[PDB]
Amino acid sequence: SHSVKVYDTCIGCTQCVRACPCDVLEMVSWDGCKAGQIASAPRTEDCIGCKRCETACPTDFLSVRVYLGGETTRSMGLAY
Amino acid sequence: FGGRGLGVTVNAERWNGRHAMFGIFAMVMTSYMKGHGLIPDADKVLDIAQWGPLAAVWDGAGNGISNERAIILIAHVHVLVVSVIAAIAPFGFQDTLVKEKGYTPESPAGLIPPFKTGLTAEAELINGRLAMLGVISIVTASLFTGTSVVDTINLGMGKILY
Amino acid sequence: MTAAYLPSILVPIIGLIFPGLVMAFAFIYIEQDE
Amino acid sequence: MISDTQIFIALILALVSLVLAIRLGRALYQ
Amino acid sequence: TKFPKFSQALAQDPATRRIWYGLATAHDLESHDGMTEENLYQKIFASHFGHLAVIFLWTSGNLFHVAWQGNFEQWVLNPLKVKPIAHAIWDPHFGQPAVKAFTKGGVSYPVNIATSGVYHWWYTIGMRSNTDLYAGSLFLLFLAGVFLFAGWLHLQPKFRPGLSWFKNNESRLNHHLSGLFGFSSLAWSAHLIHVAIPEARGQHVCWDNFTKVAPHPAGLQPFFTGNWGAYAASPDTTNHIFGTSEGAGTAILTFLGGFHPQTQALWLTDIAHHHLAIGVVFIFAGHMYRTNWGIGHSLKEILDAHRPPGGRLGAGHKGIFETLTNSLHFQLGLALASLGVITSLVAQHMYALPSYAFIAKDYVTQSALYTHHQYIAGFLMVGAFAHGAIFFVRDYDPEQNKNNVLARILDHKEAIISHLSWVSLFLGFHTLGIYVHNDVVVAFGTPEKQILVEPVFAQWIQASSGKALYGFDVLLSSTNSVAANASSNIWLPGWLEAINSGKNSLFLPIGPGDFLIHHAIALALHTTTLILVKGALDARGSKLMPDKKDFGYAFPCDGPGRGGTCDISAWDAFYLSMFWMLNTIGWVTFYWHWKHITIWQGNAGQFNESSTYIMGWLRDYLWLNSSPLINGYNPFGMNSLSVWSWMFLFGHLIWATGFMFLISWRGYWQELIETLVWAHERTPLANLVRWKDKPVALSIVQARLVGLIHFTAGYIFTYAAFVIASTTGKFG
Amino acid sequence: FSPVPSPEGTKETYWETKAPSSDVLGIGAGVSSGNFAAASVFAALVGGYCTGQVIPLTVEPNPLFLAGSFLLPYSWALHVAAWIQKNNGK
Amino acid sequence: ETEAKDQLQTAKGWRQFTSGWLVGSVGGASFAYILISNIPFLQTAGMSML
Amino acid sequence: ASLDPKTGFPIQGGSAGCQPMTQAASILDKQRTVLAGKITVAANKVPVLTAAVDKMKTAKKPKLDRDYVLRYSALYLTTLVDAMEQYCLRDANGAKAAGGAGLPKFKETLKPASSSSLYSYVDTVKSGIAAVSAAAKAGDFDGVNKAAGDIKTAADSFLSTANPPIIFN
Ligand code: CLA
Ligand code: CLA
Ligand code: CLA
Ligand code: CLA
Ligand code: CLA
Ligand SMILES: CC1=CCCC(C)(C)[C@H]1/C=C/C(C)=C/C=C/C(C)=C/C=C/C=C(C)/C=C/C=C(C)/C=C/C1=C(C)CCCC1(C)C
Ligand SMILES: CC1=CCCC(C)(C)[C@H]1/C=C/C(C)=C/C=C/C(C)=C/C=C/C=C(C)/C=C/C=C(C)/C=C/C1=C(C)CCCC1(C)C
Ligand code: SF4
Ligand code: SF4
Ligand code: SF4
Repeated sequence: SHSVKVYDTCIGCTQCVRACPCDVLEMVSWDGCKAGQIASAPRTEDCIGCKRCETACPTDFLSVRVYLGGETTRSMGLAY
Repeated sequence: FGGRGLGVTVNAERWNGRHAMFGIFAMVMTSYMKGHGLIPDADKVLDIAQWGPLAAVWDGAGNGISNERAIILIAHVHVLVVSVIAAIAPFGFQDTLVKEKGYTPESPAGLIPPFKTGLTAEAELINGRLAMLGVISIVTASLFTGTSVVDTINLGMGKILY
Repeated sequence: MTAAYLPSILVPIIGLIFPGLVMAFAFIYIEQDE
Repeated sequence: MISDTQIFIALILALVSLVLAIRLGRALYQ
Repeated sequence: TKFPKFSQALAQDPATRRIWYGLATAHDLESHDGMTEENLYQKIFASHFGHLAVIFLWTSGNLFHVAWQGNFEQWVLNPLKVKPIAHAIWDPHFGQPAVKAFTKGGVSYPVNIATSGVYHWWYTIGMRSNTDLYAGSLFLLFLAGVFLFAGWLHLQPKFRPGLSWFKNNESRLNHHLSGLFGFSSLAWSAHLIHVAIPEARGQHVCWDNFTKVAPHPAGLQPFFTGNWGAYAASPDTTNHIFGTSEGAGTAILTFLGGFHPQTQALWLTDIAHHHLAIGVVFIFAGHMYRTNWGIGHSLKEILDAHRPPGGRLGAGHKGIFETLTNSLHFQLGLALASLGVITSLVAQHMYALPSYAFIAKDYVTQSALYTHHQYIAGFLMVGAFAHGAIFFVRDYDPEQNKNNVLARILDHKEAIISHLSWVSLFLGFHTLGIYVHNDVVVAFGTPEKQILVEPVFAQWIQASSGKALYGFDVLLSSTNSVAANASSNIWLPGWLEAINSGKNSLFLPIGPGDFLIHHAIALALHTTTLILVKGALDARGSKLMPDKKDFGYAFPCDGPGRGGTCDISAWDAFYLSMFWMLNTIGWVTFYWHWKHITIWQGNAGQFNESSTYIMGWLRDYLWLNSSPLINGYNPFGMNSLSVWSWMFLFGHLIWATGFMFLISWRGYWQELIETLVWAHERTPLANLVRWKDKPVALSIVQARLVGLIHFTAGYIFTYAAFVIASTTGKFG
Repeated sequence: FSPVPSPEGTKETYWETKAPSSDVLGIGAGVSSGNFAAASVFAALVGGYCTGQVIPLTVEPNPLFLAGSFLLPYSWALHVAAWIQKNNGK
Repeated sequence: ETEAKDQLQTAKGWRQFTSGWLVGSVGGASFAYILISNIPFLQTAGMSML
Repeated sequence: ASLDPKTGFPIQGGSAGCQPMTQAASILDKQRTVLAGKITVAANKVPVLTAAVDKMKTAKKPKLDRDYVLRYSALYLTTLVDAMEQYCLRDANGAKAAGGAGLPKFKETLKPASSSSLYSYVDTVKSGIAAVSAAAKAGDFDGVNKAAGDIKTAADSFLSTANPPIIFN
C-alpha cells in the first residue's frame, strides 16, 4: 500500500479529505490548529496514490504527504 | 523442480540409465552399421540447394553435412519425438519422467541393488549405472587415444562388429 | 575449419534451446508463489 | 591450427568455469 | 509471488510490474529487504569476482574464436593486406549469395571482419601462432575459474571478510598502487622486454626458452652496476621490418619518441621503458599509507588537516574521510568519473599515439576503437554524476558533513547551476549562431562572409609541442629554445619527426571548422554537466519539492499539483542528460570520423571548407558516406556490408521505437490494456487461458527507462553501422 | 554507518588556528623552524644546482644529480613546515 | 495441484489436455503429411487442374 | 600413426596401451611427439610460401615482397629450426633435456644439439633460411622457391629418420 502522512502544520481546512476519491482521509479532533481538527489517514490501503489531497493542501508545504509504496490491486486502480 | 523427480534422484538415475543402455545399443549398432557400409551414400555431402542453410558445416572440403550424419540424426529425431510424446503423454502403466509434485521418491538403490535375474527394476538400475559409466568409458577412451568412437567400440568387443 | 561440425551443433542449441529452456524456467520461477 | 582435441580441452575448462559460475550465482543468490 | 525474494513489496504486487521491477532492482543490493552492511559489502565483493570472470571469459572467447576461426597466422605474415577475422558465421537464414559475400579473409567460410583491433594488439605483444592465442584463451578460462571459485569462497562463513577489512583504506590503496598498478606495470615491462621485444625482432621466446634466452646480450649485469644506459644502446634501426631480425637492435629500454617507421606505432622499447617508469612511480606511491609498521600517512589525518587558513572552504575536508568510506555511491562516482576521463584519454591518445603494429592503417579499426571508447567514456561520466546524485539522496548526512566542501557545494548549489546555465546558453547561442551565420551566408552564395575563427590557442599548443605548420616558433617549434634544447638529446628528434610529418594523427591540422566543433563539444559537455549537476545538487530537495530526499532517487513525480512535477527526480535528470551524452559523443565521433576520413583520402581540405556550416556536415559527411552503407543490399544484389546495412535500419527502428515510450505516456496505455483485458475475458476459446499477473501498462519511470534504452540502443547501432560500413566501403 | 578504521596512531589534525599543530608534520613534529628553514634553503640550492647541471639530459646522466634534483619539490614542503613550526613557537 | 481431473482448469486436467493436444497435433500433422504426399492436387496450390 | 598436416596433433590410435593409466610412453617421448608435431606444422606451411611467390612472379608487374618472405621466415622457418634443434638435443643427451637438468638456463651443462645423428638436416634448414633471406633481398623469385623446397625436403628427411613415437595419450 501507499503511506499517507499528515503533519502538524495542517490547518484543518478539510480540503484534502474532500479531494480524496477513495475515502482514505478523515477528520479527527486536534487542538493544534484554530479549526480544532486535523486530517487522518486510517484507510491508506484504498489510497490509489492520485495525490489529489496534495493539490488541495493550501499549506506552503503539503501537510498531507503521499509516499508511493508497494502496489496492490487496490492501489493500482485495477478493475480487473 | 527437484520435488518432481529431477536432479540427483533415483528417478533420474533410472531414466539416464535407460537412455545409456539404449545409447550403448545405438553406438554398437551404428558401429556395425557403418563398418559394413549399410548406411546408403554415407560419404555423400548434402546440398544446400535441396536442404537449405542448415546443411552447411564449413569443413574446407564439401561445405556441407554428410548424408551419414544426417541419417543418424534423423534416427535420433525419431526417438526424440517418441521421447517428447512419452514425456508429455505417457502410457497408463509407464514410469513417468516428471513425477507428480506430491509423490513418494523411491528409495536410493545404494552401492549395489539386490540382484534379480528377471526383468526387475533392480536389474535395470544395475545395468543402467553400468551403461552410463560405459558411455563415459568409451567417450574418454576415444578422446584420450585419438580414435573415432565407432572404432573404440569395435576395438573393445574384439572387432566382432567389423 | 577444424571442428566445423560444432557451429552447426551449438548455434541452434545456444540460440533456440538455451533461450527456450531458460525462458520456460524463468517463467516458472517468476510465476511460482512458494 | 587448433585441433579438435584442443577445442575439447577448451570446452572442458569452460564447463568447469560454468559449474563454478553456477556455484557463485547460487551463493550470491543465497 | 516470490521472484523478487529481495523485495516483499514487489513480491506481493499482483501485476506484471513485479517482474519488471524485480529485474530492474536486482543489483541495488542496498535496497533489499533486511540488508545489513556486512552482507552488502560481501555480496558486492563476490559479484565483483563474477564481473572479473565475465571479463576473462569474454577475452578467452575472443582469443579462442580468433585461434579457431580467424586468419591470425595468415594476417601476421602480411598485416597490411589481410583483413582480420573475428569469428565465423553459421546462420541458417543466409542465402547462398550471403554465404558467398561473407567468405572474405582468405578462408572458405563466411566470417565477420574484426574491427576490435585485437589482431594488432596480439601481434604487437608477441603472439605469432594460433597455438599461443589458444594458450591465452585457455589461461583466461583457468583465471575465470579461479575468480569464480574465489567469488564462491569469499561467500563461505570462515572466509567472509569483515567490514573492518572492506574499509581498510590504507592497505587497499597501498596494495592497489604498488601491486595492482605498479607491479603489474613492471610485470608488463617484463613481458615486453622478455617476449614482445624479442619477437618483434624475429627471435621466438616462449615459456620453453625464456629462462635460457637473455633479453639483452650483456644481461642484468648493466642493471646491477648502474650502467642503465647500456640498455638503450643500439636501438632498432629505421630499416627494421617488424617481426623479423633485419634492422633489429639490441636495446630493450629507449626514449626515442615518435613512431616505428614501418608499423607507424610507438616503439615497443619506448612502451617497455614507459611501463618500467610508471611501474616504479606507482610502486613508490603505494608506500604512502600507514598499515602495520608505523611509517606512512593516515588518510584521516591528511583530509582533516587540509583546510585553508583563510576560511574560504569552511571546515575544508573534515568529515570527508568518513563520508567517502561509508558511501559506496560516493566511491562509485569518484571511480566512474576517474575511469570516464581515462577511457576518454584512451580514445584520444590511442588514435594520435597508436601502440599496435600496423594499426592506424586499419581505418575501420581506428574508427571503431575511438567511437567505442568515447561512448564508454560518456556512459561512465554520466554514471559518475548519477551515483553522485544517489550519494546525496542516500548516503549524505548533513550533520556529519557540517560546513565541509560538500555542504558548501550544496550551500551555493544555485550559483553553480545558474553559472552552468549561463555558460551552456552562452556557448549554445553563439556556436549555433556562428554556424547558422555560416550556413545562411554560404547558401546566399557568399562563403567569404562566413565567420571563420582560427583555433589559435590550440595551434599555439601544437606549436609548443613542435608543430611547424602554424609558424608560432614557441618552445619545441623554435629550434633555439630552453625546452627544445633540453629534450634534444632524448625524445625530441623522434617527436619532431612524428608531429611535423602529416602521415599520422598526432596533432592533426586544425582550422575554423575545428574551432566551431570544439565549441559545440564545450556546449555539450557543459549542458550534460548542467543537467547532471542540477540533478545531483537538487537530488535532496528543491523549492518545487523540499522533501525530495524522502522519496528516493527514482520516483515518477509528485503529481500534477504545484503546477506539475514531471521529471522532478534526480533519476530524471540522469534520464535527460543521457540524451545530452549521446548528443555530445555524437558530435565528438562525427567530428573525429569526418576529419579522419577526409585526411585518409588525402582530401583534408574538404573537411576544412565544409565543416564550418551545417549543410557541409549533412551532405558531405552523412549523405556522402551513406552510399556504401545503404547499398549493402539493393535489388541488384548484396555484399558483405549488408549486415551493417540491416543494422543501420535496425538502429533507426529501435531509436524511433524509443520515441513511443518517451512521447506517449501511461494513461493512454492503461486504457488500451483495460480494453484488451475485457476482450480476453470475453473471447470464447481464449478465456480458458488466464494470466497469473494482471497486465498493466509500464510505469512512468520504467517507460522513461525503456524509451531511453531504445533511444540509446538505436543511437549506438545506427552509428556503429555507419562508422564501420562507411569506412569499410570507402577504405579511406 | 559502521566504525571506519584508521591506522594506530591516528590523531586529530583539524585546525582553525594560524598554523596547524606540529603533529601534521608527522615524524618532523619536533624539528625546529630554523632547522626546516635552513633545510629548505639548502634543498632549494642543491636541488636547483642538481637539476640545472643535467638539464640537457643525456643517455648517461649522473644518478646523484638526478636524485639530488628531487630536493627542489622537497624544499617547498620544507618551507611550508618551516612556516608551521615558526607559528607554533618551535 | 488438486485431486480432481474432470476440468481443464485443474492441474491434472490441463496435463491431460496437453497430453491429448500433443498426440492429436502430431497425428494431425502426420495425417496432413500423408494426405498431401498421396494427393498431387494437395501438393500444388489447387493449380494441378490448370 | 602420423601427425596431422595442419594442426600437428596425433592422428589415429591404430603393453604400450595408449590409455593414460597403462601408457608406456615416457615424458621424453611425449615431448618428442610435441616437437615433431610442431616440425610437421612448420614444414607443411612451406607450400603456402611457394604458392605466394608464384603469385608474385606471375603478376603484371612483379616484385618480391621482402616483408612477406622475411615475416614468413621469422614465423615458420625459425620455428622449424628451433623445434628440430630441440629434438636433436633430446636425441643426443637423452632425458636431461626433458627437464632432468632443471629449468632451461644458460650453461645448462648438457650435450649440445650438435653431435646428434639428425643434426645434419638442421644444418640444411639453416642454409635454407639464409637462402630465403638472401633471395628476398636480391629480388630473385626462383631463389625463394628452391630454398623453401630445400627446407621442405630436409624437414621430411628429419622426420623419416627420427621415427617419432606418436603419443595419442
Ligand atoms: C563470453 C565470450 C564469448 C562469446 C560472446 C561467444 C560467442 C559465440 N560463440 Mg563461443 N566460446 C567462448 C566464448 C564466447 N563465445 C569460449 C571461451 C569458448 C571456448 C570453450 C567458446 C567456444 C565456442 C564453440 C566451440 C562454439 C562457439 C560458438 C559461438 C557463436 C555462437 C553461440 C554459440 O553456439 O555458443 C556456444 C558456446 C559455448 C558452448 C561456450 C560457452 C561460451 C562462454 C564461455 C559463455 C560465457 C557467457 C558469458 C561470460 C556470460 C553469460 C551470461 C550472459 C547471458 C549475461 C558466438 C559467436 C559457436 C560458433 O563458433 O559458431 C560460429 C561454436 O560452435 N563458442
Ligand atoms: C538465433 C538462432 C536461430 C537459429 C539457429 C534458427 C534456425 C532456423 N530458423 Mg530462425 N529465427 C530466430 C532464431 C533462430 N532460428 C529468431 C530469433 C526469429 C525471430 C526473428 C526467427 C524467425 C524465423 C522464421 C520466421 C523462420 C526461421 C527459420 C529457421 C530455420 C532455417 C530454414 C531451414 O532450413 O528450414 C528447415 C527448418 C526445419 C526443418 C525446422 C526444424 C524444426 C526444429 C529442428 C525442431 C526443434 C524443436 C523445438 C526447438 C523444441 C524447442 C522447445 C523449447 C523448450 C526450446 C532454422 C530451423 C524458417 C523456418 O522455420 O524453417 C521452416 C522460417 O520460416 N526463423
Ligand atoms: C597487490 C595486492 C592486491 C592486488 C593485486 C589486488 C587486486 C584487485 N583487488 Mg584488491 N585488495 C588488496 C590487495 C590487492 N588487490 C588488499 C590488501 C585489500 C584489503 C585492504 C583489498 C581489498 C579489495 C576490495 C574490497 C576489492 C578489491 C578488488 C580488487 C580487484 C579490482 C578489480 C579489477 O579488475 O581491477 C583491475 C584494475 C587494473 C588492472 C588497473 C586499472 C588500470 C587503469 C584503470 C588504467 C590502465 C590502462 C592500461 C593501459 C590497461 C590496458 C589493458 C590493455 C587492454 C591495453 C583486483 C583484482 C575489488 C574486486 O573486484 O574484488 C574482486 C574489490 O571489491 N580489493
Ligand atoms: C533586461 C532584463 C534582464 C536582465 C538584467 C537579466 C539578467 C540576468 N539573466 Mg536573464 N532573462 C531575462 C531578462 C533579464 N535577465 C528574460 C526576459 C528571460 C527570459 C527569456 C531571461 C532568461 C534567462 C536565463 C535562461 C538565464 C538568464 C541569466 C541571467 C544572468 C546572467 C546575465 C546574462 O547572461 O543574461 C542572459 C540573458 C538571457 C539568456 C535572455 C535575454 C533576454 C532578453 C534579451 C532581455 C529582455 C529585455 C527586457 C524585455 C527589457 C524590458 C525593459 C524595458 C521595458 C525598459 C543575469 C542575472 C542566466 C543565469 O542565471 O546565469 C547566471 C541564465 O541562465 N536569464
Ligand atoms: C536541436 C535540438 C535541441 C536544441 C537546440 C536544444 C536547445 C537547448 N537545450 Mg535541449 N534537448 C533536446 C534537443 C535540443 N535542445 C533533446 C532532444 C533533449 C532530450 C530530452 C533535450 C534536453 C535538454 C535538457 C534537459 C536541457 C536542455 C538544455 C538546452 C539548452 C542548451 C543550449 C543552451 O543553453 O543555449 C542554447 C540556446 C539555444 C540553442 C536556443 C536557440 C535560440 C533561438 C532559436 C533564438 C531564435 C529566435 C527566433 C526569432 C524565434 C522565432 C520564433 C517565431 C515564432 C517568431 C538549449 C535551450 C539545457 C538548458 O536549458 O540549459 C540552460 C537543459 O537543462 N535540453
Ligand atoms: C551473469 C552471471 C550470473 C550470476 C552471477 C555470476 C555467476 C557472477 C554471473 C556469471 C556468469 C558466468 C561466468 C557464466 C559462464 C558461463 C559458461 C562458462 C558457460 C560454459 C559452457 C560450456 C559448455 C556447456 C561446454 C560443455 C562441454 C562438454 C559437455 C564436453 C564434454 C566432453 C567432450 C565432448 C570431450 C571430453 C569428454 C566429454 C566430457 C564427453
Ligand atoms: C556529482 C557528485 C556529487 C557528490 C559526489 C561526487 C561523485 C564526487 C560528484 C561527482 C563529481 C564528478 C562526476 C566529477 C567529475 C570531475 C572531473 C571529470 C574532473 C576532471 C578533472 C580534470 C582535470 C583536473 C585535468 C587537469 C589537467 C591538467 C592540470 C593538465 C595540465 C597540463 C599538463 C600536466 C600537460 C599539458 C600542459 C598542462 C595543461 C599544463
Ligand atoms: S488539506 Fe492540507 S491542511 Fe487542509 S486539511 Fe487536508 S491536510 Fe490539513
Ligand atoms: S492520494 Fe488520492 S487517494 Fe490516496 S489519499 Fe491523497 S487523495 Fe485520497
Ligand atoms: S503527468 Fe505523469 S508525471 Fe507528470 S505529473 Fe501527472 S503523473 Fe506525474
